Amino acid sequence: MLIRRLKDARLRAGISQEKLGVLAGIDEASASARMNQYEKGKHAPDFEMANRLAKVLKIPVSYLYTPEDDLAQIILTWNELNEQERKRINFYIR
Amino acid sequence: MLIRRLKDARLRAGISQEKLGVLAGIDEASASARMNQYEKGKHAPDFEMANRLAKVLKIPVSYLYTPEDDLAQIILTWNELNEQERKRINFYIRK
DNA sequence: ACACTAAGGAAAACTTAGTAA
DNA sequence: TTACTAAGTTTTCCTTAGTGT
Repeated sequence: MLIRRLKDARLRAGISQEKLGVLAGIDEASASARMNQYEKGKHAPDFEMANRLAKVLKIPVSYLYTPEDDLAQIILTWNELNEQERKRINFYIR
Repeated sequence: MLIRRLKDARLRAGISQEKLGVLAGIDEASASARMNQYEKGKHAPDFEMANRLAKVLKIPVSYLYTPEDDLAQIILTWNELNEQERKRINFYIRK
């Protein structure tokens, strides 16, 4: 998991490390420590946990695993598109 | 990491589990077991390893962590596009 | 409040060994 | 060959407890 992506999206959601952990299912007495290790690169959440985090952060989970800033923005933008716009991007390269 | 993405990409690259592991720097005696566990969901590789797999598999790594099939397809296509065509999509992905 | 950290106990991965398909 | 697993160690994470910012 990329810590730049966690941080950025968390800031954009405008919440603390701890409240992110709490909203994602981590006990209040571990949330702050755990989310900080995640965000400072000390440990990695498992994939289940990153899914909960992403839901909480309102992003597609794969955004947290995308090193390419351009592809990352495409994923981000694709997240707010409707099936109309999403399909028209589908055949857009086809 | 999503086991189906790993499997589908490994089969599209046309190599076996063991060979993929060896090309990712896993000792040849650990590779078969280790890649099999990854692809059956017994165990999950770390992101550093996932990056090495993607490189072998000639894919963007985040493909392996995309549950949405339509986003995953978008990722693969973007993958194959050259630098110039990336501008075109980028321009459209804006505002 | 919020961010951050070492240290231990707990959990999950890696290596080994070997069996089918 | 290629796919796959149980076991025990290694490695990593999760919890605690608490400092700094």
